[PDB]
Amino acid sequence: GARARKELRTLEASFKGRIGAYAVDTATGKTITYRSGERFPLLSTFKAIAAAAVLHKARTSDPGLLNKVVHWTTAELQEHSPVTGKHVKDGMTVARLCEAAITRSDNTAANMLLKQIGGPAGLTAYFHTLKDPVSRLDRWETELNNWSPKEKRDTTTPASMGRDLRAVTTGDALDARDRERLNAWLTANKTGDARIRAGLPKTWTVGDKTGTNSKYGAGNDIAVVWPGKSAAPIIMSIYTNRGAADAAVDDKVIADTAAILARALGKL
Repeated sequence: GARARKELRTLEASFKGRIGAYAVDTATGKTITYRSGERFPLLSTFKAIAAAAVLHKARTSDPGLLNKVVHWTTAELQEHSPVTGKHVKDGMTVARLCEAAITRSDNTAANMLLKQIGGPAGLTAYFHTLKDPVSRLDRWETELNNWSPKEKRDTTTPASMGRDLRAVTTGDALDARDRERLNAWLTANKTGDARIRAGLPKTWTVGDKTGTNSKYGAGNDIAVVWPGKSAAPIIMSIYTNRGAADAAVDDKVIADTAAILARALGKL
């Protein structure tokens, strides 16, 4: 990964920010890493793992959970609730709340998912079941998004989240039926067109989950990627921020990082 680290160092210099990147080939186990153990905010990337935790719970201890209807009041609605904002009167099933939390990053939906697994503490416990003792969710939406360089709450590392996403999308953390359902939500995501998907060939299958916060231009994207009609998947986990509180989120840097990672793993 020596060439990739130089390319990422140069890319990092070009936007005067910080890039944390992890990629793994699921067939060879080879990894590409750059600041992969540094601390970044989860932001909405946790919603992918919250859906996994819900699927795991429904499969192993709570039959019928995915069909359970959940309601919220209008006062419980969070910023960016494009789906749940339309279903205050009738509610939604837990399965549909998974779809909304992943594909539209719906914040009320994500809080509803946390209510099914013991809250932020319960998601942190699920991280532990994935052998991830690093990632920790401390707050609900939307306070969890409030990150600055010294903040330790609601953080992960590129490698920690990369290993977690690998486990649930390609490994044995989930039942094959639940793995397929999670991947179908990730590949239907509507919020990542300018990040990992933009950096990789359009014919590839990309299932991704973004995270964004305006302060310090924090921008994340994690994905499972099938690099061809018939190819072993790779996992990418990209976290970025800027050096100034008022700087912009830089989607192009995330897309360029994805291309670097795919080339370094010999897939592009």
